[PDB]
This record gives sequence, C-alpha cells and structure tokens, in this order.
Amino acid sequence: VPPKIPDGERVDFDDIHRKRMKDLNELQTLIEAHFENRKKEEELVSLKDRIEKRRAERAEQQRIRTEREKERQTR
Amino acid sequence: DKLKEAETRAEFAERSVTKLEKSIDDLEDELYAQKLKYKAISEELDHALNDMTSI
Amino acid sequence: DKLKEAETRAEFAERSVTKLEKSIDDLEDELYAQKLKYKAISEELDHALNDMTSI
Amino acid sequence: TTALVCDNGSGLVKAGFAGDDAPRAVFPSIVGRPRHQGVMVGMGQKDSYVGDEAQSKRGILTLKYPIEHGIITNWDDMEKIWHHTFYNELRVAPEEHPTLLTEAPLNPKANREKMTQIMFETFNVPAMYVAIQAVLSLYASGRTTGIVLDSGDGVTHNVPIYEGYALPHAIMRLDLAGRDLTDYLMKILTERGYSFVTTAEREIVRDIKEKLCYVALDFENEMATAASSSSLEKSYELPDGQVITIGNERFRCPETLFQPSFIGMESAGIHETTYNSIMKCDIDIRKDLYANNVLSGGTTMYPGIADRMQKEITALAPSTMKIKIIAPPERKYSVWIGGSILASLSTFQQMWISKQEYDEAGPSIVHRKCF
Amino acid sequence: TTALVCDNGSGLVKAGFAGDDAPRAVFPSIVGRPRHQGVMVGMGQKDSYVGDEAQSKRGILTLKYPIEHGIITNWDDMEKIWHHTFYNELRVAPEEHPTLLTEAPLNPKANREKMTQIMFETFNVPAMYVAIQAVLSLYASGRTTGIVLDSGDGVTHNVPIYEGYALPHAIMRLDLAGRDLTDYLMKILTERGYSFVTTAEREIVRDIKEKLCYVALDFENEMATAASSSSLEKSYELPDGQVITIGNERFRCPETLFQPSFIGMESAGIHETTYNSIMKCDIDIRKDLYANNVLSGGTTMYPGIADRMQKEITALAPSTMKIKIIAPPERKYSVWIGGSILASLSTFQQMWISKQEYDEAGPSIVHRKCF
Amino acid sequence: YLMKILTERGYSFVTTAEREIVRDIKEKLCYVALDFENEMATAASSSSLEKSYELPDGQVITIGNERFRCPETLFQPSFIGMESAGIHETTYNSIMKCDIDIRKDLYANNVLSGGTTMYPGIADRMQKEITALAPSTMKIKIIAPPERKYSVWIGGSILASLSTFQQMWISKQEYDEAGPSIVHRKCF
Ligand SMILES: Nc1ncnc2c1ncn2[C@@H]1O[C@H](COP(=O)(O)OP(=O)(O)O)[C@@H](O)[C@H]1O
Ligand SMILES: Nc1ncnc2c1ncn2[C@@H]1O[C@H](COP(=O)(O)OP(=O)(O)O)[C@@H](O)[C@H]1O
Ligand SMILES: [Mg+2]
Ligand SMILES: [Mg+2]
Repeated sequence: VPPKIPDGERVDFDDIHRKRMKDLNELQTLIEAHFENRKKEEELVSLKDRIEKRRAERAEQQRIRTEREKERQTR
Repeated sequence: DKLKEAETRAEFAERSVTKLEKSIDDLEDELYAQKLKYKAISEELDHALNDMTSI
Repeated sequence: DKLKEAETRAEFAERSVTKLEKSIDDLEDELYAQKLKYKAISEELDHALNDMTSI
Repeated sequence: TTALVCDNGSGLVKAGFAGDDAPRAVFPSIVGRPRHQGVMVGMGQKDSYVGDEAQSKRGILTLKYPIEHGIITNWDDMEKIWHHTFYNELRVAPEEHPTLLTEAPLNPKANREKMTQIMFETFNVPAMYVAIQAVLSLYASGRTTGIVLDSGDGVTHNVPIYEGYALPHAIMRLDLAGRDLTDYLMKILTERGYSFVTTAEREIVRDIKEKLCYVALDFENEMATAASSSSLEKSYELPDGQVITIGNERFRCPETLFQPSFIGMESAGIHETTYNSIMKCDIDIRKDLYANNVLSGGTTMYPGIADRMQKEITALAPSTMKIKIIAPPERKYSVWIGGSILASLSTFQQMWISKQEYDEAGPSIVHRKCF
Repeated sequence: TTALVCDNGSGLVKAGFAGDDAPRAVFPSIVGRPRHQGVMVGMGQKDSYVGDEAQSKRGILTLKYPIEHGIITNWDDMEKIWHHTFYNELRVAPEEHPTLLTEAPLNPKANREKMTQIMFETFNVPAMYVAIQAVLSLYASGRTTGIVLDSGDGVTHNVPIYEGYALPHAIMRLDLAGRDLTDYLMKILTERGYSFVTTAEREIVRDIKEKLCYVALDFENEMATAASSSSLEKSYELPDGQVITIGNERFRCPETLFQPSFIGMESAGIHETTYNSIMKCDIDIRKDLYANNVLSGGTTMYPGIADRMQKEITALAPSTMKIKIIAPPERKYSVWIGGSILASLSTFQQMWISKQEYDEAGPSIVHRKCF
Repeated sequence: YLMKILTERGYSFVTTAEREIVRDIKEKLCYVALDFENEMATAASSSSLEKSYELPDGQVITIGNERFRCPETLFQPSFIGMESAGIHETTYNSIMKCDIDIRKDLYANNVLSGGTTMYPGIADRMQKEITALAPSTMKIKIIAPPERKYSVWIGGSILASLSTFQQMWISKQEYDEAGPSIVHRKCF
C-alpha cells in the first residue's frame, strides 16, 4: 500500500526566500571577520620588527664580545 | 690528561653557537620578508572589499 | 685548577646549544606555517578568479 | 523534541538537527582497519578508525567504503558508522530523537528493511522515516514541480515531479557517479607516468578531481586546443612534493558523464537520460519540466556543467520550449537542507513510523502506507 | 623482405626473424660498467658490457637493468641494448627490415613515442609497429577468445579478449612480477644466514628461484609439513662451493603472487585479479572467458601453478561454470611466437607505420589509427 | 679502513691489540666533513687540520687528511669496495618505499642513534644530503640527541618499565611447552 500523504495546507517558495535573505548578513559577518583578522594579525609584523631590533643589538653585542675575547685570549 | 679533555671540549663548544647565530639571523630576516610579503598582499584586496562593502 | 676555567665554559655552551636548538626549531616551524598560509592565500586568489572565470 | 536529519549518502555522511541551514558534521564514510603489524606497546591503537579520523591516518590503513552504489554491502561497518555519527559527531543519544534517513530510488527492499530494523533494535530510536533523495532536493529549491537530477557519488538518479505528484514510471536511475569518475581519472593519469594503486591514494586522486577537473563546453574544440597550446596544464602538489601536471586529463575525466562509453557503460549520458525521462511524462507537463530542470548532488559541482547540460538539452529539445537549469550554489547539501525543511513541517509530524507500529507489523512496515 | 620481431621485455630480450618457431637470440638485458680500477694495460677493456657478455664478467661489474616496470627509465642504455641486438646477435642491418616491438598495456605515452622516434631516427628502420604483449600471447595459443594473464618479469597484466574484440575497460595491470619475487627471496634467505647484497648476487638469487622454488597447492599444509619433516630441504651449490639448503623458503617466495601482502603491496593476488577482470566483462561472455583462461610469460613457469590458480578460481567462481587453465609448455616464448605469427600474416602487411607517414605527423603517429 | 689509510704516512698497526689504538684515534680525532671536495682541497694546501696524538708509548703521530677520509666511507661505501649507497641515500630509499601519505612525517622526524653517529658534524652533512635528494618543499629535520650512544639502552629501560608490557615476557613454562622456537611465535 503506497503512502498517501495526509491533508496539509501550505507553504512553498517562502522558506527558501527567508533562507536566501540572510546572504547579506553572511557577507557582513565574513567581511567583518576578515577586516578584524587582518588588523589583529598584522601587528605580528611589528612584533617581528621588535625581533629584528633585538637580533641586531644581540649581533652587535656578540661581535663586540667576541672581539674582546679574541683580544684577551691570544697572548 | 683531563686538562686536554677540557681544552678540547671548550674549543669545540664555541664552534656550535657562532655558526648557528648566522643561521638564526638569516631565519629571522627571511621570516620578516615573508611576513611583509603577506601584509602587502593582505591590505590590497582588503581595501578592495572595503570599496566593495555594500558596493 | 685549570679544569674549572674551561668546564665553566663546557657547561656554558650546553644552555647555548639548547636555546639555539629550540629557537631554530620554533623559527623553522613558524616560517613553514607562514609559507603555508601565504600559499593558501595565493591559491585562494587564483582559484577564486578561476572558479569565477565569468558566469 | 528535535529530529535528527541523517543522510547516509555514499562518500560523505551529512547529519544535523532539523531546522538549521547546514549539516552539523560532514565526514567521509570510510572504515579502515590497520594493515601493518605495530611494534610500539601501549600506544593506544584501536582496531578500526572511522569517519574523519581515518582520513588522517590513511597512510597505514586500508579504507573501504561500506556503501557501494546506494545499496549497503557491509552491514557491520554501516552500523559502526551510524554509531560514530550519533555518539561522537553529534553527541546526542538516539533514545530521544526521531531520525529521517534518505535512500536512493529503485533500491533493493532488503536494504531499506534492514536499515529500519537496525534503527529500531540497536539504536532504539523513537521513530524513523525514510525519504527518497530527490524529493528533498526539490524541497530545498522551494519549488513544487521540476525534474531533479541528483548526481551523487554512488548513483545518479533523475526523478521528475509535477505539482507534488511524482511520476513513478519516469524515474531513470543510472549507476555512473563520482566514484566511477575517480576510478577513470586514476586510470587515465597513468598516461603521463603517475601511478596510484593503493586504496589510500584513491583519496589523493579524488582531491585532484575536485580541485582541477572541469566540464568542457565543447569537447572536440577543447581536445584540439589542449593538443596545440599549453594554457590548460595546471600543476598540483602531492602530499609529499613532486608536483604533477595535468594536461587534457582535466576535462576528460568529467566528460564521462555525458559519454558513458568511456568507462565501457552502454547507456546514454546525463544529458540524454534527462530528456528521455521528460519524454516519458505526459504531453502537457513537458513545458514545466523543461523550464524547471534542477541540479543537485555533489558531482554536479564541476565548473561549467550548468552550461554544457543546457546546451545539450537545447540541442535535443524542441526549439520553442525554454530550457532553464537551476543550479543553486548550495548544491552539495541540497538534499540535507530539504530534509531539514521536511522534518520541520507540522503537516509531516504524523507520518513518522512510530515504534509501536513497528512492533505490530515487523520491519516490513516501511513498504506500507508509512512509506 | 623478412620482418624483425623484437620483444624488449624486461629481464630477457627475445628477438628473431618472423616466421620461425623460437627466437634466434635470447639474452639478459643488462648493461654493466666496470667498477674497479684496472691495472693491466692493453687488455682491451671496454667501457660497457651488454647482454650475455656481462653475465660472465659479472664479478667486477655493476649490472643495471634499463627497464624497471615495463617503462624504460634509461634511454641511452636501452639504445645500446637495441644496437647490440641488431648488430651482434642477429647481424642484420636495420635499414632493410621492418620491426615489431612489444609494449605492456597502460604504459606512459612518452615511452612509446620515444621508442618509435629512436627506431626511426637512430636505427632508421623502414617501418615499425608496436603491439600489446597480451594479444600476441593469445595469437600463439591459436585461440580467438580468452583472458590472458601475462606475468612477465617486470609487470603482470591481465587482458580479456572476446571474439577478437578487446575490452579496454577490463584490463587489470599489477606491478608485482618476477623481479619483486627475486627481491623477496633474497630478503627471506637472510633468515638462515645467507646474505646476498651485491647487484651481481641478485643473479645468483634469481638462479636459485628458477631452479628450486615451486608454488604450493595449499599453503598452510605445506607450512605445517615443512616445519615438522625435512623432506623439502633441497640443497644448491653456489658459484664457489659452500652449498646452501633451502627449507620452507621454496614455496614462500612464489606465494607472494597470490598474497601480495607479503611484500607490503595492498592489491589482491593473481588469483583474484583475474576473477575481477572477468566480472567487469559483460554477463554473456563470462562462460567463454572462464573456459579459456590463458597463462603466459616467464613467471608462470613455476611447477604447480596451473593447479593452484585453477583451485583458487574454482573457489571464487560459480559452481556450474567449467574453469580451464591453458598452460602450454612453450610459455616463456609465447609472446614472441605470437609476434612471429602476427608479422607473418598477409592481412597485417598494410598496418605498419611507414616512414613517410612518420615524417608527416611526427612521433605522435603511434597513438593514431596505426596503433 | 682508518688502519689501512694510516699506512700512507708510515704508521703500521697490525696486531689485534693495536686495532684498539686505531679505534681510539678514530674516536678522538676523526670528524665528518660538510663538503668533501673542499676539505680535500684545503687539507692539501694549508696545514690547519694536522692534529697530533700521542701513542701509548710516546712517538706522537700527525693525522692529516686522514681525519675526514675515514668517516667519509659512510657516505661513499665504494671506498672499502662495498657496492651499496651511503647512509645518506639508503635513508631516502627507505623513505620512498613507504606509502605516499606518511613521507612528510618521516622526513620531519629522522632520528639518529647508535655509537657511530657521534662524529662531529654528521647531523649537518646528512641533512644537507637528504635535502639535496628530497623534494624542495618538505622540511628535513634530523634529531640528534646528545645521549646518542646509550639511546637504545635508555629506550630499553623505558620499555621494560611499562605496565602494559608486563605480560609480553616469554615465561619459562611457555618455553618448556613449545621449545626455543617460541620466540618467533606471538611472543615476538
Ligand atoms: N567541489 C567539487 N567539485 C567536483 N566534484 C566534487 C566536489 N565536491 C564533491 N565532489 C564529488 O562528489 C562526491 C560527494 O558527493 P555527495 O553529494 O557527498 O554524495 P552523497 O549523495 O553520497 O552525499 C565526492 O566523492 C566527489 O567526488
Ligand atoms: N623456469 C623458470 N622458473 C621460474 N621462474 C622463471 C623461469 N624462467 C624464467 N623465470 C622468471 O621469469 C623472468 C623472465 O620472464 P620473461 O618472460 O623473460 O619476462 P619478459 O616478459 O620481460 O620477457 C625471469 O626473471 C625469472 O625470474
Ligand atoms: Mg546524495
Ligand atoms: Mg613478456
């Protein structure tokens, strides 16, 4: 015996409408996430600029100290 | 005897740090160059979407 | 003795080696992560252009 | 309470609670036992990794799909997949949730009866209902007419529907689908030197197919162009390096859909079984079916298929009718979105197969009025 | 004039004029440069000994096969092998003789195109034709149907043919062959103490495999018998004395064919890829393929394989069909005998790729109508 | 091989007792060159490499370019007449025999152990060689713990200290029932 669908009333072509309506909401949330993400990630470039200044000063320090040790060792 | 062991150990010890220092600074420079590449790529289409924000 | 003035250095390079190895291991890992992210972004741009390829 | 809209599929199991927009957990349906010996003790090595866990340890497993062509060939593995889906990907005990499975048209009865028997005895759900995979895809489009071509990964079927009245004599089910395209791509890649044999490397070939292949608008012109210039050769990096370059294998793999003679199948392509399915319908609803042709399923995501199919049907169909091909961007999950919509309806709330009904008539209840 | 039926193979090059019963010159295809320094002056030491000459001076050479798995990996060495074959083993200049090479199924295109380009530019033959190695083995049996399992030394492929119409969608090519069996035997000999490492000692292990190994009718019973009695231990004298005794390594080396999990390969044995190749064929020609299963190639010469394979297929196949395995005594040269027969036909005389045709379309002519 | 190339300067060690002296020379002086040809060229012009060593009775000896030629045999086994490829290429071959999806992890977790891998400068030569062989994208990392020599024994101690392993021992009654061939059985 085939399944006889009972008596309903509606609906059509509306739930798809409301579901597709939130495309603007999705676009806004995605673009907001992208903007805030780039803004909160580019600061690592400045952090690595700090890393570069630290490596430059440590390299100068090590050059000076190794020259000092070469001076104080070769008797 | 053990004196010679100490001299050899200390002499070889200096070898590892100095060679690694140059590699460390090269790694830092390459990392920073790549990060700058990405940041330059980052802001362009970011502003393009800023213009494209709601058309 | 003459032992300690070098053994002081002998132990000294141990922490040097440890710092250098952990730092370089982190550097290469984060560099590879950045390279993968950049590759992902570039592929995203190109293949997003090509998935469009007019409609 | 809320209903569980599971969708077994063949290749990707998609599940989630009724009333949402997208499935909560989507993961390949593969169960892979380890094949090597294993020397580390106490590593906590399990005997079978299922779902998305076996797509990360696939280097030492032998993945095997439990669903071949719509039908289920290995019931123990399918039970394991369902148990994983309920308990670990959704974390909701099935004792308190109705379920809505999906099934391809024209499938063996025993498969459906065993499915309902498992759901009622092992997992002990309150009530389950089985629905045809094409009606849901028609729900999701918000239409009420139209002929839907649901080219999944296991089987491609083409169910025409008018005004809500399905036409059972016009269903054309063809067994060419994404898996055969993966095998054919893996077979034509050998013409350049790349040999993929292991069941784990089938996944790599599937990734190549997804990311690179596209359907050509005109086949002969593309074959001529790819044989002279080199503007098509796109490269791809394997999971270990050694990039590969795909030439005219790009549009030859998905061309099998429109010429099933490539893999030795006799039948006509998906461009001509739709026209045949239409022509079996009555003479007065052919215009509406022509205008509301719906695409669904994963395999219809190839870039450029909604134009090739329209060109082919326009060539076949009479010149006056308008041919329109609905290709929503959410094609892959169209069946599941439709399933969620159907499970969320109030009119549908009394069609479930309640457990007391199963206790009175046995598993053969599914073929009865509660379809 | 007469045609040259060359057959590159992988492990033994077999050549001879068309129309005879056996190849004129059969010699291993190895090119070995000397590796030590060399102190005698004027000894006339060459820079590369090829063919059967390098199987006598192998003590101070590093032999390396130029063909790995059907495909050719080192084109200069292959050119050297061909030059030797034409000029010293047959002593016929190629300027006055058509050639009929042979190629495994599903091989890379570039290999075939380079082969034809070499034959037309360097050796400058009048006309050459490339044929699939299984159709010839079917010629030699005098049949016109049947599914042929050509387990060579490089690659094992299984081409089903009916009424002269090959079924391109049912070719199952597997890369386990005699070379992998040699390596596995060399690897399991280490369990008794005998270590062979040098590329020259691979030849000794190959001789052991040829002279002693056999395929067991039932594997578990043989494993149990060899572990209790000592009626199987056969001894063999190395090229310098120190006889060795092979125990249950005798039937464990060629058992890898039916259980490729021994060498870590995933795929199924040669007993099950034949059944799978049959089942891909149409439902009405399966009886004929069952009744006309053909064996060929060197590696199918193990004593007792024509019974093990029949037992396995009879286990797999339906009980009503009759399973018959054709194993002619001239198995090794079956492909070349078939090649001679094909080259001697009058109907075939206009299928050669004439040189003017190559000059007009380039090396890509081989994929065209002249296959 | 070191005992055989020392004869090129005049020092002859023959007795099985003097093999121990040559072993001590190898341990204390030899090192693996980062690039072989450059070292061979440098040692043939300058004299900054010649390190001396005092035998158990005096008569110091001076080792020239024998220093990095002895352990170079590892990467070129043709020196001692062996056919096979060096330890830099058998690792890559061992990797390539593995499946295509676990090659990245094996590339990143290459482990060194055993005594002979204690030569000063081997963890860089091996990495350079494998990076030359391997695809350019994969990261090659060579784990060289300072406790290399006793690595096997430390691992053995850890394995014997595990609770999960406590039932894998070959108990004596089991040996009495199946004979010495029990080791090949389930208790591996
Ligand atoms: N973006 C894509 N491009 C091309 N093919 C795809 C894409 N996504 C999925 N596929 C193919 O579709 C299959 C998944 O189909 P799916 O709709 O999940 O099947 P099912 O009906 O069993 O759920 C995959 O095996 C893949 O081959
Ligand atoms: N009598 C034999 N018994 C067992 N194995 C053999 C025998 N003769 C040859 N073989 C194996 O077959 C291989 C030769 O196969 P062959 O048919 O010459 O390959 P190809 O197809 O390249 O010509 C040899 O390498 C050897 O391992
Ligand atoms: Mg589906
Ligand atoms: Mg052959």
